Amino acid sequence: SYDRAITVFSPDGHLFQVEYAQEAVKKGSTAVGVRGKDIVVLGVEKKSVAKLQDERTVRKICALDDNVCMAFAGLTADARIVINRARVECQSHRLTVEDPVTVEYITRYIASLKQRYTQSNGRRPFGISALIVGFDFDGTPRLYQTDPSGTYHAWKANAIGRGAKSVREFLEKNYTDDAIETDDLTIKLVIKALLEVVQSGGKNIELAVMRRDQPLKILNPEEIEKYVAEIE
Amino acid sequence: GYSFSLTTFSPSGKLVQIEYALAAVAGGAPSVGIKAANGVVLATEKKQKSILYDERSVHKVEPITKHIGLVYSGMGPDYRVLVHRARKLAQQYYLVYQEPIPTAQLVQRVASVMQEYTQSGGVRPFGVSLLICGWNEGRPYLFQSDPSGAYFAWKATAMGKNYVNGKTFLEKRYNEDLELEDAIHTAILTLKESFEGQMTEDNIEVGICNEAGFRRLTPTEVRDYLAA
Amino acid sequence: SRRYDSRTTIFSPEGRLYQVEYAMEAIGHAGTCLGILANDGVLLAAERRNIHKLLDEVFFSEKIYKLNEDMACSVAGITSDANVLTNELRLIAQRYLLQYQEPIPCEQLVTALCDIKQAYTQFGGKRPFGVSLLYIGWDKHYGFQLYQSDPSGNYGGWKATCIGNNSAAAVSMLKQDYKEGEMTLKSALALAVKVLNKTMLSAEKVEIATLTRESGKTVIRVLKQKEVEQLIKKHEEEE
Amino acid sequence: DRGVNTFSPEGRLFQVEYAIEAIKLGSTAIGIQTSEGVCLAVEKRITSPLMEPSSIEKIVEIDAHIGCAMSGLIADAKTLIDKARVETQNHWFTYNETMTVESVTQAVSNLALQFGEEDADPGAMSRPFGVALLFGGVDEKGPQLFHMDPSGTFVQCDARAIGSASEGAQSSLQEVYHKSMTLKEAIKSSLIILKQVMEEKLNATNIELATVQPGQNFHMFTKEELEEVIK
Amino acid sequence: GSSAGFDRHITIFSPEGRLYQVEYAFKAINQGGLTSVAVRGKDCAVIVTQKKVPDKLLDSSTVTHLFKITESIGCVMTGMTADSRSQVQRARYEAANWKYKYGYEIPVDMLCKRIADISQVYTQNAEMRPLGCCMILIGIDEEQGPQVYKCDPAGYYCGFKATAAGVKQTESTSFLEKKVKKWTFEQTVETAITCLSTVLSIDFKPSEIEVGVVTVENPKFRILTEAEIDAHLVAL
Amino acid sequence: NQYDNDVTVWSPQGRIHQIEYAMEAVKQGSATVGLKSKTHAVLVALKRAQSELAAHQKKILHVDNHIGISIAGLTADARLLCNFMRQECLDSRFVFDRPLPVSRLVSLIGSKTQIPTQRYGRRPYGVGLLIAGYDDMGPHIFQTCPSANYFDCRAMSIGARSQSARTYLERHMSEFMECNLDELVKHGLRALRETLPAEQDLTTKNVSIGIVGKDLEFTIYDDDDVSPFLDGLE
Amino acid sequence: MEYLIGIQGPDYVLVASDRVAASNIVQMKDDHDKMFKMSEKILLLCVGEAGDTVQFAEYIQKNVQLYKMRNGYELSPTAAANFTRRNLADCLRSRTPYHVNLLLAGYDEHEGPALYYMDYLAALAKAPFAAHGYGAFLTLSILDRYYTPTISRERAVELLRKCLEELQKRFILNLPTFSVRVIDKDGIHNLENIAF
Amino acid sequence: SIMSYNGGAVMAMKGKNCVAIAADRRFGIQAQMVTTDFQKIFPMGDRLYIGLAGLATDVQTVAQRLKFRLNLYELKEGRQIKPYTLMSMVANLLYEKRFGPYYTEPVIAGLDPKTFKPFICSLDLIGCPMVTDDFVVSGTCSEQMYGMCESLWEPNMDPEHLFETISQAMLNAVDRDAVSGMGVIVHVIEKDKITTRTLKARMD
Amino acid sequence: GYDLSASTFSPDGRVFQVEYAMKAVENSSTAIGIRCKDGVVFGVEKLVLSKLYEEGSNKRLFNVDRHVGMAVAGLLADARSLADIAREEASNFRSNFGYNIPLKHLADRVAMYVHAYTLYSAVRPFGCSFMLGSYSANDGAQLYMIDPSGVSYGYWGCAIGKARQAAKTEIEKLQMKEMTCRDVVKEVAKIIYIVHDEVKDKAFELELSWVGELTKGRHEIVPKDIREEAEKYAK
Repeated sequence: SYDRAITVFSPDGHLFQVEYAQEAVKKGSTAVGVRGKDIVVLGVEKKSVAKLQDERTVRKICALDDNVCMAFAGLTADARIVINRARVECQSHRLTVEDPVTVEYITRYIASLKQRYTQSNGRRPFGISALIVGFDFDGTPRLYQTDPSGTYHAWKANAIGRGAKSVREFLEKNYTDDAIETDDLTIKLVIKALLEVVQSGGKNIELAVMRRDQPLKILNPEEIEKYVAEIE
Repeated sequence: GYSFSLTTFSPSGKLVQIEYALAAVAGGAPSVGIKAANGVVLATEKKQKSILYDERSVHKVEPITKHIGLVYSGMGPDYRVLVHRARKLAQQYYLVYQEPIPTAQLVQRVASVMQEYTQSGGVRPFGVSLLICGWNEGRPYLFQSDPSGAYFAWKATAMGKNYVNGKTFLEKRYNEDLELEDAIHTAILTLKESFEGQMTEDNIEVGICNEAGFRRLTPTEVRDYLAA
Repeated sequence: SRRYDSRTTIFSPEGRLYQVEYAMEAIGHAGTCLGILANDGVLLAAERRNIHKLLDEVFFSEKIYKLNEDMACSVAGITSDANVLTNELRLIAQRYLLQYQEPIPCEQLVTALCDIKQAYTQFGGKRPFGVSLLYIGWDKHYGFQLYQSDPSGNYGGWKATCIGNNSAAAVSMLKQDYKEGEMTLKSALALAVKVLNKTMLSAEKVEIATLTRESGKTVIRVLKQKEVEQLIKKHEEEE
Repeated sequence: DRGVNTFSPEGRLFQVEYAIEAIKLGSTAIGIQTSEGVCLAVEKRITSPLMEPSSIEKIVEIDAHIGCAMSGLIADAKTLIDKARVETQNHWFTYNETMTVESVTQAVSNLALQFGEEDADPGAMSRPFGVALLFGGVDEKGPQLFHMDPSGTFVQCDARAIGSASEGAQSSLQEVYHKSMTLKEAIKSSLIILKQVMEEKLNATNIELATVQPGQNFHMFTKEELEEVIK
Repeated sequence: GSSAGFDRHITIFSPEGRLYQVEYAFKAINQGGLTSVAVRGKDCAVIVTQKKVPDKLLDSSTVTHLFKITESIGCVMTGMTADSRSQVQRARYEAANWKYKYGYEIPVDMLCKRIADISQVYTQNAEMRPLGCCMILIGIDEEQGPQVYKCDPAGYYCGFKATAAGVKQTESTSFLEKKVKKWTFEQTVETAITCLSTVLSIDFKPSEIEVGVVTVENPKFRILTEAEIDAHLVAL
Repeated sequence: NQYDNDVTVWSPQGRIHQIEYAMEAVKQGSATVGLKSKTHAVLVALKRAQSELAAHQKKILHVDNHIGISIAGLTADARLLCNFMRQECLDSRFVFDRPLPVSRLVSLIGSKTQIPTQRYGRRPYGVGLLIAGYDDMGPHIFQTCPSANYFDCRAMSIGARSQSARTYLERHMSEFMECNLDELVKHGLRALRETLPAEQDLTTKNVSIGIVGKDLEFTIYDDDDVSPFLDGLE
Repeated sequence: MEYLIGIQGPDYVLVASDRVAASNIVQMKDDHDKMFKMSEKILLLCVGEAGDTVQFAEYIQKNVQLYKMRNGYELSPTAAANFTRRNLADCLRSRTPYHVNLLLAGYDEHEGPALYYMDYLAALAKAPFAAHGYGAFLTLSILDRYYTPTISRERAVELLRKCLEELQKRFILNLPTFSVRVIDKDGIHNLENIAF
Repeated sequence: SIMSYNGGAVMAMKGKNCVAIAADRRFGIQAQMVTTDFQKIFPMGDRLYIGLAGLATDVQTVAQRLKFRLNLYELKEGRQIKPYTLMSMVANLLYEKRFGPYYTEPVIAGLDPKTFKPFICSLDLIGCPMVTDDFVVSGTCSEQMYGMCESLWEPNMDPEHLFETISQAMLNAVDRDAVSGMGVIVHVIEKDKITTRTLKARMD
Repeated sequence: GYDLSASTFSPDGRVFQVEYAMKAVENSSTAIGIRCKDGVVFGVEKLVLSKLYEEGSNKRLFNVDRHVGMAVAGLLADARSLADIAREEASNFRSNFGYNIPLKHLADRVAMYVHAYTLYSAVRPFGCSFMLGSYSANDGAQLYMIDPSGVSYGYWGCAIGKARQAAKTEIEKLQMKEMTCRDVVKEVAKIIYIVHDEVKDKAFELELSWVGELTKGRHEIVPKDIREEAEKYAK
């Protein structure tokens, strides 16, 4: 078996492998997340907008369970592995405990796995960042964000990917308690943040939503075109 | 042992180790395979050129089973491992299906083993190209498995030293409706296009494959074929 | 041991996996593999590289492989690596059928193999598989499908796609020639011939397989020498 | 290039030395031990205003009588924290009694040098943890404050500061510290020092505070409690 | 030729397709400074070898390059001493294992093959180096007569009429070539002793060389004594 | 350069740099003195406290009723070896119902510490030990190190600037056999003072003492109990 | 002994089971649920050994839920019935064999209603109607005499009452309440509990 | 007995240029019938069928595992498996569980894919093949099947004659057995067609 | 970089890592062995590198078996591990075959175990040589010497270490074949004193061991009386 240490410390106390894994996330597609009052929005920028491509097989916004869903940025092949592990953990938590997992519980589990790949032999770190969003049993909108290192934080509105610095900056001076007043202003906020970074904004912006006690819904080409015209 | 791969991808998308293993086969002794309707014939240059060496001691043309024979070009020691694996792979197949393994089935199983050495840790690729012949369901078969693990079906092919000039000459003499006897003459003729000195009864090894199974010709037999 | 190790599964300064990237360069020199999805079927068109007068025909196909009853695939790149993957695909389909007593859906089969390719670029210290695949098949959930995976484990569903040597010129010629929703098998085959002729054509230099449905039964078949020859002549009439 | 268990010319393991340099980049944590109890404080270092301050947890409860403040690589600390928690729960199950602060620290200090490539299985650390810990609890010997670093070396201290500004904070602790301080005085001095080595204006949501008195259990100061101490 | 990566450090193909490490193991066979010769007769097999013993403090009865593998098989090692003993130990185990499993004595050609198969694994695996020794086996076959086999460090083996290994190998094969180009027990022993003598020009004495033989009438392998070696040395 | 990264790489001079690099850790640690008499064996460690508020780190550990040790070098490594020593001592008491002879335990440590220096990837234990025990052959003083070599001495000293302590021991290593308990413990304290700089002196906060005798089990003296032995020195 | 019963109609499948959880000689529970929801239109009825049933039934449930999670669509009644037969058959000769008897009811959009019968030796059999337990011997002949393939949903419930009524007058065991559910195109519906 | 737990019976008969395979349809635990249409004969090719009698659970398990191997075999070397080769594959599969085997005795009936020569055989639980030139039986009523087969079978029987012989054989054999019956299904394999009919049997 | 691993041959066919381990044996103190007419005598010039060490510390002579002695030179840590290995072989042999292991077989077994560490890069070659001596009533007196590569020969007189080339000459003069253990003790004691460097090295202690007919075939250290009687004759 391969047992060589891949991630090790450097002279100035840096884990090069983890920093190189975070560099891959910056080259990935932009994915923003906004936490509203009774709604959670996840928007992703479809870099490749090929017309010969089946859009249903390249989606970035998945579902971990009935109340938890997530988006990612970076290596697509790594994300799938992580998402499948998180899905298996959700069913395991529904078996042992007789209740659904909380958004922080699965975020903690995904972060725990990521950290393990940064301190194990014969394996490199995951090159993705996740934006776990969902609702707890009480009906509270949660928005967490994990990264390659294995550190997770709960946010109010966050963007990950290439144009995350810009989106975040724009979100900082746009996300208020009046900007997320309803279930339409939150959607208009996610689309606004994505529109200032996504080339030819409009048809290159997939976005799903999640309301309290409700599965996950993915707005289509027409639904999202009405929100993009409303803004103007 | 090492757990990492010794054969990796280069910037251009080539596996140098596999490509360097093909250079070892190219500098090897010339081998000739010819498929002629009613059978297959394997011929190889066996010049020990030292006189003390016992010609009958070792063999280049070996039987894998009752209907399958083997020939090679490149490293002799590597060829012995593959021959032993091929014999084991054939016996395993016969213990499950109770019927001689088809030539095509054996060539795939042996090529799978050669592909394993180009991806496993702490090992180099085999430096030997194989030429397998067989006879199943009233049909002659001739295959060629190289160091990378790829295998092709041939009608007539040259191996080892001067194979580029062996193919051209082989293609200018090959005929669709050719009999085994006439195929055994063209196989020796193409082997005599780079034999330097004089081809003798124990200077080259010939193996034929027909409906009666695979068998290595003898000195007496080769002598008669060499005179004509 | 730590000095000979080439470190195939590690990140680089810019966040890219070199081994995977180098393996995709090997697929760019291989024979052209194209896939076109129609309304009544899906086809595969691979350019034969094994071209020689002394080369025997023996097998039923050189680049196209039957995975199971309703699925076929086309490999590109290291042929020896493709032999390991195609055998694993058949074992994955047979395992699914032994568990659920039903054919495995196209996307589930592609995903299982993409998880194996992803594992060779993360741990183990081994080189990745330098082979790109094209899957064509029919299932009861999404009907006819056309997939395409790569060395990194990435994969996507397409309407029409091409991989291998000159796959960039083929893709650009497929976008301006494909009709989303209004493509028939006959018209799809014509498009394949016009794409292989542009990125090159004889009937021995190509291999064409189609996958259609007949009486609630999938049928995969390789077009015959004559069968293809006619197609090639009909494209010459329009040229 | 070299292995992870390579000794340097002086006599120190490179890897361990490099992991100690990663502890001088994290936020500052301050621990003070008194006769009334131990008090732990640590800056949260909030990067953006959109992030939830409560999501950041640099002070955790190991047990009812043991608290823990960390610094450096927070993700590495989670692995150690869980070991400490299980260790104390095992002790209770086997001896029907609580575990001492010194015993817990020692048990968590045994994982420090447990790394290496060759001659090890899949579930083994490839490198050392890049994080320093500050354990503060109350046992039979009263309040106690231990400090553990990346090299697996743990000691006992009256007032220790870890993190990027530990050097500066240390000087202030040596000046304003005596062996007769009260728990309330320890807390005040902790906030003052923490307020000088910071960049952001120390508020009630910018820092974290927790104490462990002999009477009550490990308690984490609430926003109001922290706001009334800032006065 | 050329070099790339670590081809000269481990057993991996180079640009020309050669195994440099295996080539260096053949150069280590001449680091012992000795030379062995094997000649096949009509009713026997003869093994003679240089027996250098400088210091008188070192017991000469323990300095032998002739080893008994089985009751009917004998051999002579050439090259690195430590490697040679390791290989001899394996041969004895391989031969004893063969008899146990198959119920009959291992043929000389089969033992040589088995030993050559083990040597080929070192040429493929990069974690370990090849042995820097050479082996020559002699014995009487059930239906073939006297045999003489030799397997090198590359994993390659063969059958011979007369073979030589060591520093003086080229010249020894050039002299033996002529001898076979133009044999009783006495004639064979004298031929082997002559080859070694003329190639080194030292006029070997009774306790300067070691001789091992096998005959058809006496298949049991044995080592000739000083007196017995002196009886053949005073007849040339 | 190329011969100082691994322990399995012999240098052209017939040395193993890595093993010598692990010996540098022992010399960077605090000094420790171990001397014995005809009935007693003592250890005196100079606990050093880097920070002014931190507590001096322990140097003397318990192994068994008749065996005590004083570490120097890597703390984690010292605890690693100490745990092994305790295990072996517990094994002997369980199986043979008797104390494990100090010499036998020292040989066990030598074996366990040698393995790492010959394998690839592994490293040598970077810690110097000062074992003080008492069995059927009287009191003993053993000194182990990172090169897996151990010596039986009459008096020893290891750690930073312990050459002055070593030199002092040689001058008085003639009256140790007859030396009584307090006199024997004063010689160790006197020898430990030499290592310390002229400015500071041996207080009760930076000195630890381990004693083991015929009818005396291995005992350790912290701060309050160190006074009795301390008070009397000049 | 526990009692299970399933009746497949033209475009629906009706199932019922006892609600008694008994220890030694006392009924510890009178409202115990023996039906496990596998998916939107799939119901798994399990009876048998003490801890075996729940342990096995929950394992199958988790895997069927996992399937939908990663695939998007749900496992069909046939595929789910084969998946559970495979699992049960793999433990038969294993270290820990599950002693559970069960009925799998479900509704596929293209295959219609489906009822599966699986014994403890893992032998899968499709049927128009089936029952499990000691009470199946006294009610299978009642179904045989009155069941017709085109039986309506209202008549199916009436037929079920007759079987349950037979248990009250002939079975030695006390099974007073029964859980009644029905699966069709709309999904799973909870029918009023039949008590005596 | 474990083999008579579910009951059942399979039969195979050789004709001129055809083969016939029949089996009972009853599925039941001990003395209680559960269903009357349990599949016992499985298609392993266009003209290759296999009957399985014994433990119902093992009948499905062995039938499913055989299909798994057969499918892989046909994909590897693109060709239909020969009757004799399938018997070896089954024997191998059965002998793998030498100590704790499947409780089923398979019966293979079919024609060769290139010569269409009738082939019939039967193996035991541990995989002991036995090729015959007339008929092979397997099940709880094997003694009754032998009696019927021995006195009714005739050499060189045409498809029509062959069907009647195997029908009367099974019909009369399962009527003297309590745990076997509830209907009979017969498969007559020819060179260009496969006729499948269910017989009018007793239902008690 | 041909000398960085033991699994690498150099261009001229040499294993440098094995030659570097023999360089460490040349830095050690000289140890000599002499086999007389009825036994073997061992003598090491133990160099005392400190006055704090107990007289007898770091002994370079071991007891691998009751009838076998072992004189070492080189890395003490490595030599001690080889002594343990030799003790196991001898112990295992007695359990299996039921009798004392012949010295030639013990030498063979240990030499082959030493040769196994000179083939791969996973480990390193032992850096210490050692002599094995024993006496049997039927076997007689035997004296073998194993070096770092794994080569082991039988000897009459042997020396390994710093001045092993100078100690050998002074051993050829003696006629050990017709001599006796009691008389050889002094001879060996004198040889060690002549070759001992007093201008470069410090002080040393004399380690003497012997096995033969006088000790009833049991290996043991030379008695103080005899040891001091030979120490005065060699001075």
